Amino acid sequence: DRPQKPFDKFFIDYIGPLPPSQGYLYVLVVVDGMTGFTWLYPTKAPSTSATVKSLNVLTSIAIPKVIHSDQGAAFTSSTFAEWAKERGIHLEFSTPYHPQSSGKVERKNSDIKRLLTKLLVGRPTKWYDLLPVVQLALNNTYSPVLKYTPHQLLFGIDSNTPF
Amino acid sequence: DRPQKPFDKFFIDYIGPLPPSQGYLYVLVVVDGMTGFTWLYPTKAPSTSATVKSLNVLTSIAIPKVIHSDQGAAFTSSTFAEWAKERGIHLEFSTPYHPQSSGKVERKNSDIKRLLTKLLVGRPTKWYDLLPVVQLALNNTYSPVLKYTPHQLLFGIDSNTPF
Amino acid sequence: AELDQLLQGHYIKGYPKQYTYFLEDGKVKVSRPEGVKIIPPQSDRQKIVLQAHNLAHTGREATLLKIANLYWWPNMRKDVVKQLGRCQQCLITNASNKASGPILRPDRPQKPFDKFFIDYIGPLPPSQGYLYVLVVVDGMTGFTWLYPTKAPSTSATVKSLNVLTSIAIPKVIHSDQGAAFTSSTFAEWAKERGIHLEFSTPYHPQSSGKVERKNSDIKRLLTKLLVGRPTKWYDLLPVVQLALNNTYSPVLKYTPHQLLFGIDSNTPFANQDTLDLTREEELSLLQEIRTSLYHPSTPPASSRSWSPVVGQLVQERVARPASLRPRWHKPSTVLKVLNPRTVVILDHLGNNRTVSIDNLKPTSH
Amino acid sequence: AELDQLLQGHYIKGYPKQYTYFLEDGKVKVSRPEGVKIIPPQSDRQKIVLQAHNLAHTGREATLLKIANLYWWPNMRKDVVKQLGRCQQCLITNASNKASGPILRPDRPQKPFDKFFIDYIGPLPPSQGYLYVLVVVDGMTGFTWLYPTKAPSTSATVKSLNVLTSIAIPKVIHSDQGAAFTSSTFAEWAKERGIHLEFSTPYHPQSSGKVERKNSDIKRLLTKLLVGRPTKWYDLLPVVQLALNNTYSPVLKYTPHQLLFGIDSNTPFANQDTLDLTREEELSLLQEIRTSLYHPSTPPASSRSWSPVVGQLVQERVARPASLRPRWHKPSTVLKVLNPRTVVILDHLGNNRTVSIDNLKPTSH
DNA sequence: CTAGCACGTG
DNA sequence: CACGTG
DNA sequence: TGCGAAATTCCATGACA
DNA sequence: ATTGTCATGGAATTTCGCA
DNA sequence: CTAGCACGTG
DNA sequence: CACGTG
DNA sequence: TGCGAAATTCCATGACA
DNA sequence: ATTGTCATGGAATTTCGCA
Ligand SMILES: [Mn+2]
Ligand SMILES: [Mn+2]
Ligand SMILES: [Mn+2]
Ligand SMILES: [Mn+2]
Ligand SMILES: [Mn+2]
Ligand SMILES: [Mn+2]
Ligand SMILES: [Zn+2]
Ligand SMILES: [Zn+2]
Repeated sequence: DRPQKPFDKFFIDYIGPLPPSQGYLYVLVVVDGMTGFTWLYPTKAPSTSATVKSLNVLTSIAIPKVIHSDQGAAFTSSTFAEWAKERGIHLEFSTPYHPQSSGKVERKNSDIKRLLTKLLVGRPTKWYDLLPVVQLALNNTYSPVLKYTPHQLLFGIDSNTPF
Repeated sequence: DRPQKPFDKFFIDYIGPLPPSQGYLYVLVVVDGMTGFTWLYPTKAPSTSATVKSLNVLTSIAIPKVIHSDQGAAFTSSTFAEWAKERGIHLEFSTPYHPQSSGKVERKNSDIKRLLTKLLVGRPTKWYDLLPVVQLALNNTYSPVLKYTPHQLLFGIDSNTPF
Repeated sequence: AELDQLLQGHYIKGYPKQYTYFLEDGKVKVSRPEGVKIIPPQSDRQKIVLQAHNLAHTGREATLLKIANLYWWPNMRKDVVKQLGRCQQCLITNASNKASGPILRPDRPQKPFDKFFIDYIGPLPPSQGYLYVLVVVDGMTGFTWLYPTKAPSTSATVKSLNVLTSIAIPKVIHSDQGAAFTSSTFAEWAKERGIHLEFSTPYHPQSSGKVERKNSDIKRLLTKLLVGRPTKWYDLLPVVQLALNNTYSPVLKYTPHQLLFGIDSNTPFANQDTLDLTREEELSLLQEIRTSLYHPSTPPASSRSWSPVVGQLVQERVARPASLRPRWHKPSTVLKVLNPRTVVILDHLGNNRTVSIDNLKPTSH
Repeated sequence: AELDQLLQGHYIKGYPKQYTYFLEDGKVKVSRPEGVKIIPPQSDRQKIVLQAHNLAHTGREATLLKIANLYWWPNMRKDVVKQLGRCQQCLITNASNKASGPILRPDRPQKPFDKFFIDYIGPLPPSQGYLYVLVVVDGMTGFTWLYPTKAPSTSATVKSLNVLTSIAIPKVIHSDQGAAFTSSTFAEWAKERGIHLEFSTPYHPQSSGKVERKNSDIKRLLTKLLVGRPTKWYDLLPVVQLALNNTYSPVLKYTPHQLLFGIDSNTPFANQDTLDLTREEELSLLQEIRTSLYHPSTPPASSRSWSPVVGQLVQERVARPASLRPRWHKPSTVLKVLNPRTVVILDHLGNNRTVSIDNLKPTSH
């Protein structure tokens, strides 16, 4: 009933394990619901601790109303609940064995996994170092359904690194 | 033909040797011609060097047109001449065996020697330490011929240490 | 309960009638041109204002904006500022936006030796094993003596000043609260000679301005004379001291030596105008000069200056605050106003203290 | 010889006829209301003025007074000032009595990421083994990132900025000339990403004012939050960084976060006015805001200010002058005026240099 | 009161 | 040895 | 009894802390 | 329970030299 | 960029 | 190791 | 369409260097 | 071959609530 805004929901999963690039094995994927903006964080494991550490970075920049995830141990710990409560973030969960992201996000992690794959092919253990560029692309790829890329939706400006 | 001013002539002699008070044996007496103002400097000998060192102090405060002395080796050295020349001070000398100070000064060194004597009597080897006070008195004793003490003639003000 | 009567169409002083107040989701709201805001009870506003403030410990309007994103109540800023005047963290950390009163231009000492000014320059590049210079400036004239020392000792100060007092004894000696001036050894040395010690307010060198300002012309001359040359300043002190004491102050059109004696010594370019006069005829004129001198007026008070009033709440700048430490002591009370620029307070250690308003700010709110 | 004709009742341009010029004791004199003065030949005036000056290296009137105690010649001050403009010792040591031009208030960067400002705060009390904070302020918005480092390394700057560029790449990065910003390693890191490095003029931190001013609110918040508490600032940086990015600037009536996104995140007292709007409807409004913002005007030029002209003779403040060393380099020439506040000169080491007029004085005389 | 320290470049 | 003032 | 030039004065600025 | 000061050099102003 | 140092007092 | 910038 | 109070805005001041 | 800035709180001002 109310038009969707950035920060209204942040979606996560992990994507791993991957080949050890400089010591990092998993990747915490954060995507904004409305803009489709994406933050990646290389973590050494999909523990709540690596998750908290990474989101502690994000939640310095912005804080979402809802964090939507699946039922990974990383996301369903008592700790993680206590973590979200302190910051006023609501935790919504996808029903187990039934991903309930959204069309925009569905294609987004699609776009990310497809993006990540190229790196495994091209750069066998240099993927870590390139997470920023990936993140740039993901945030600079245009959109069909919307005429805009996230970097225009999140900031309202053309990027100085378009794709 | 022109009325006498302070600094117009500075008269010197030594007064020593005295009992070794803290290491000082002689005393360089400087008196201003016109005001009768008096500066004493405890020196360890009546060399030109002790004389120069002491007058180097005085000539930081004021510089006289003439320095009038007797023919002591301290005052007639080639050095002392070169010393006075550099500063534009003229050196006048009393004819040997014939003091040619002035009435005001004659009584002044009189007043000083009489002053110094009391110290030899009272304080056998503490005269050094009291040179400042002596110097104060000498500069604060009134005058007959003039209605004023030097500290009123040199500064034009009543002293805050009168005698 | 106070808000219950609003919903019963009753007027309450401060709540404009023209607006429609109502209930929604267990909260009393009000449609404003701002938008729809919540009217919390009085019992929660103190907390709310505290909540908003403690986010960034924000000032007035910055805290108000936070609150006005959600709530509305009559005279929010009153309920805001009430807490601002009590958040010790902000009181002690925030800077002042009030400039001090305009400076006093105290009467120039009447005669020579009425008041000395003493200060230490240094440390400097060691010259002849010496490091400091004890500067002594005569209040009335500006005639200045320069004594080289190895340390800002009480000893070196006395051992120098005795040479000076030999010439004459001064009524008052003024100085910052440097260890050598505040020591008992010196306080007592002054008592032997019936010298009154005046002391500048702490962390306020302009109070010893007479001498500090002389420190400049001293340092500045020293600098010019050591250009393209090692820094051996000891052998130059007398040179400077003479040179400076006989350097005209264009405003007065007299030199410190002149102001002290009424005639030039055997220095270069010596003024001979009084040569016809007798010493009396010339010493009279010097009494007129010393009075007919120039007196700087008090400058205009800054557009937003503050002058201290007795009983007023004020705080003292922390001398050396550590890194990340508040620069203001807790609020103190003004006990005695010595002048529009000087104050006796009751310091943070429960002591009597005399400070310059330069190191004070009026406690806000 | 020029003076011979005076004695032959002949008029010479500058020597008033009404006065009686004559000879006495081998010198040409003149009876003045000042008194009786000597009129030296032109050939000796340069020396005389030099003689008087070098006494205390005195300024104009202070040197004039010395000379006028004895001599008189037409337009002495002309013959005075001519040498003042050549005494290197005074040129390099004396301070200026000209205030700089009025500050520029440059246009606020148009969009976010148009220009970053980067600076280092620190050292600080070691918290978690960290000492410095790399502050990154976005030009347009003021949205600020705070990265803790162990040293103001080039490494720590890149290793932090990469995390930031991950979000977005900025056109220009502005910063003082700190080693980590001026290094080749960084210059090149910027080139990989098509980032243009802008550099502030040296010894002029107000050029990085955007960030330095943010340094305050950062330090000031840190201070309030560590009152009566050890100084462990590391664990607080994010807290501050959020807290500050969402703190209203009363002048704009917007917060840095707002200016960057157009909507509040899930932070306390979050503004919900755009909740009815679509993102497009709300993103349009944000484009208007960013332009309809407030722009500070250039302040009035000081009553006795100076603006740099090409070719004009000027000198650069010595960075760290030693004790008793002149605070000005020898006179340099103005090559290019970048703006009424910035200048390209030809420095004392024979190099091209871009300096702020704050570190210049116009060479006097 | 003014000395330091850090960094990166020849 | 710490604190105040410089 | 005025006009132009020259000499004096004013005064904001900065440094001493 | 003490207090800003003054050399400096362009500019503003007053004074001076000559009718 | 901010740490020092000096001194004299409890 | 010294110099510049901070 | 005016009046008093309340809310907003102005802005000099200081700190970041 | 680059450029000051902004949170702050009394005061000045503009706006608001009510006739
Ligand atoms: Mn998963
Ligand atoms: Mn003899
Ligand atoms: Mn001192
Ligand atoms: Mn810096
Ligand atoms: Mn001092
Ligand atoms: Mn800085
Ligand atoms: Zn607070
Ligand atoms: Zn000179």
